[PDB]
Amino acid sequence: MNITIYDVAREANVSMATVSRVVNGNPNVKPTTRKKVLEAIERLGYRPNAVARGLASKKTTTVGVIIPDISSIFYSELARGIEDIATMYKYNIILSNSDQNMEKELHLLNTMLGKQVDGIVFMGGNITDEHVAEFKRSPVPIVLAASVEEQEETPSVAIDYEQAIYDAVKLLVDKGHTDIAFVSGPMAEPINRSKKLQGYKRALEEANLPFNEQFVAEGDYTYDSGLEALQHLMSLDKKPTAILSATDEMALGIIHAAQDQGLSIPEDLDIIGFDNTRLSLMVRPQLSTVVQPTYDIGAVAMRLLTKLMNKEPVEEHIVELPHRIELRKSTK
Amino acid sequence: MNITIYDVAREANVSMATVSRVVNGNPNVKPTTRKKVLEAIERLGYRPNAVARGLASKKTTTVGVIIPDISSIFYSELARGIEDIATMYKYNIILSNSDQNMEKELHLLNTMLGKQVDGIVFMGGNITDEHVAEFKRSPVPIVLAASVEEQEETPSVAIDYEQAIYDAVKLLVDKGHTDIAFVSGPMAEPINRSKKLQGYKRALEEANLPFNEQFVAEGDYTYDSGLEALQHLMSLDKKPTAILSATDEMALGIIHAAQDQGLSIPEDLDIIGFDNTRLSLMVRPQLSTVVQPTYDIGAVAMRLLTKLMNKEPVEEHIVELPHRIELRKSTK
Amino acid sequence: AQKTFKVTADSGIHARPATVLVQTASKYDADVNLEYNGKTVNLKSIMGVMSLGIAKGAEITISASGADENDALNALEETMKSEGLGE
Amino acid sequence: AQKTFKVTADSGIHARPATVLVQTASKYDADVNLEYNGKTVNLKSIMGVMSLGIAKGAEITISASGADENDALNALEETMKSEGLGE
DNA sequence: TTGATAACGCTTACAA
DNA sequence: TTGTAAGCGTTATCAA
Repeated sequence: MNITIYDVAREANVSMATVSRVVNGNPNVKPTTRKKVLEAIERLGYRPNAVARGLASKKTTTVGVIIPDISSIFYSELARGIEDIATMYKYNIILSNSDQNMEKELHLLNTMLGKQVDGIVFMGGNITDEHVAEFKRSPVPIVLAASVEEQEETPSVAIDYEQAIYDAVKLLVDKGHTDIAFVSGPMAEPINRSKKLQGYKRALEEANLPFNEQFVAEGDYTYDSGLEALQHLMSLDKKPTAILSATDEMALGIIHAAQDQGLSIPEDLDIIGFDNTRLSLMVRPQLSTVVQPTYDIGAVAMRLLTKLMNKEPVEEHIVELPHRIELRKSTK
Repeated sequence: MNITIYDVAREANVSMATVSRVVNGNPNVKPTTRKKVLEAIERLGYRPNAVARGLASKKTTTVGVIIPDISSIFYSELARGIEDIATMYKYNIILSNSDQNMEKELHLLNTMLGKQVDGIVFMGGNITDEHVAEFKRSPVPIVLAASVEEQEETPSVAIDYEQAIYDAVKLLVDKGHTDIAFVSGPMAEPINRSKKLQGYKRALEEANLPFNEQFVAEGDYTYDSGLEALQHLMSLDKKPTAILSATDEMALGIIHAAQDQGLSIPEDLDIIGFDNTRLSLMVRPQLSTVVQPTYDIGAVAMRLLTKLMNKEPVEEHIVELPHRIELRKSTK
Repeated sequence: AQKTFKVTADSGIHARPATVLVQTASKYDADVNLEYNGKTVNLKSIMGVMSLGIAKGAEITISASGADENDALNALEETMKSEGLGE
Repeated sequence: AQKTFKVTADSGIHARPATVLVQTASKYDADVNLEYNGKTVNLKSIMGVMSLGIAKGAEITISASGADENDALNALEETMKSEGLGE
């Protein structure tokens, strides 16, 4: 049974009211009184009950984070940013996994809003209108991170994926490649279908190259899918000379699946991954990837949320951080 | 004033108690009523406030989680285990990184106790007599996860690191090896200095093989510290024939580093990693490793905490989960 | 009820998959157990199932007795192969 | 006061280090700024610093102008070399 | 500067 | 079945 501000007020012949003022460093408190109750608290080892405070102040200095799978090398990186900038601004966090399950996502949202979070950072592969509905119904700000929202209604922080895949695809053409394949993530998700797959087709038709509906493999972000993807693209009568994966993890599957088939990277084929995760530095040959400031994305987003929670004016709720490419040994 | 349990009552023409019973699914509501109120709830857009629930009930259905760094391939996986068993038991989690900074740890502990968590799961690398003292005088139950505590008087769940290394070194010894090295983790943390290392030194003594200082390399969990450990060992006049890494990440550094010096794993060097993470598989050759049910650690730890939060009896506060070596191709 | 399988899953009976198996058995009234070459634990207990360390190439015996002790054994068998665990 | 550095960092001004540089510029009352490629942003603002996209190679220019614009610029240099972000 | 005293939103005996 | 009312620990509004 923790000690309340009443025990303190007792141990200092003062009223709960002044203890409260002393705990929040209220100016109008005679220095004699402040230090009297101050030391009093310490003598009692008084730790203020944040829930009780949360009821009265209607503010819990805690934001809720909804993420698909924190065990992921990508998301956990984003979680670090969100978490660092959060602590910076004295904000606690409630992290919950959704696994890209709509039911769970909207449920987590209800749950967090229920515990009175002062804000939310949302990450998901498929934001539907049903989401936007619930989002717009949130009493507290909501910021998206590394996610794609066709509706463009919720403030989000990320990078132009379509542009990114484009820059990559073109770069391969500038080096000669004519038959460039694409290994994507579940097409069910907009980020693959509407953003990455597009930036890929665009670079082609804009490079007069013919779209080959067989150079498009639909992996599932898994290392095995990317492993099973190269085994496929190397069967058709016409096989690619360069492959661009939507994520580094799939990339390794591609590198290896090929190495196991005899062909050696980059000699025979040229590979480019996406995200630039430590996975792309722990591979032989070192993987070239489309860079993405994963931590920055998480950190800029949480910083933006803080600006929205403090109710301070903000320009363009939809931010876009810059992206680049880092070629290594996986490309001649 | 904005849609509280009171407003719902006025609407369904009932008392606050019945609105509270219907909301909690208490089986004592005349169907025609439980319905009348669910109606009101809908029409009013009512959402129960958990904070107020917390104040009243004396618990918040959320636990605390102090992790050194969630962007770690290891700790993150251990986090997904905790989070999944918490959802199982209708519990939320408050995540926060400690970076192993004692100051931060003890502080997070105090914050979370402040936020009135119903329990905490702790993961650190250096539990001092003070940490122990702090834990012992906590209002709510505390449970360590995959951590080492010399004074072993705080419930915890993990594996026997001294035995796991021993088993791994023995295995290699039985394969006829005689000059076995050990690339460890920071000797600061006991897990490395007092467990993994001793497991290593013991296997050698029980084999009558002399201890060779030069065969003990101190990495820092960094894939790169892995590459460097190899270089140093393959730099000695008396090189090792097999190397045991205290971590897979370091092991891949070992494989690739030696792979670059021209050596041919496993033919020229037997390598064995530790953790059996997703990386173990995503390496060529496939990395043989000591399996540690990381996820299970995070899950059995949270499951243990639920028992303790529910003030129920428990057999043994210290729990050791089993381990096993999984040989791949990184070993003859 | 009763049934003996053979863990075919590489990771064995661990992680999420093990979790799912323990939840299923949890929703049925009848008592559910898991016997691994000798020791026997409560399939409705996360600690029990994960303490056996049941790795691939092992044989276990899932038993159920009580009310829904039938639908129980059936649902588990489904989960077993559904989650890609045992045969 | 102001000083120019040349981003030696392999990842440039990003990730944690970036966050560290910003938290340091905030420990001082002075008005710390950071210009790069013809654009100046507050060095205490995570959004500005990380929006520039400073990569390895480029050169920045840390500003300052206040009762402690000195102790600050110095402190800024400390971190600028501690994590290895230019010089 | 202080100190009574309502809110805050909901759980829970204790009653009816 | 359903209503009454006493908390739970802090903040916040008014007077002193």
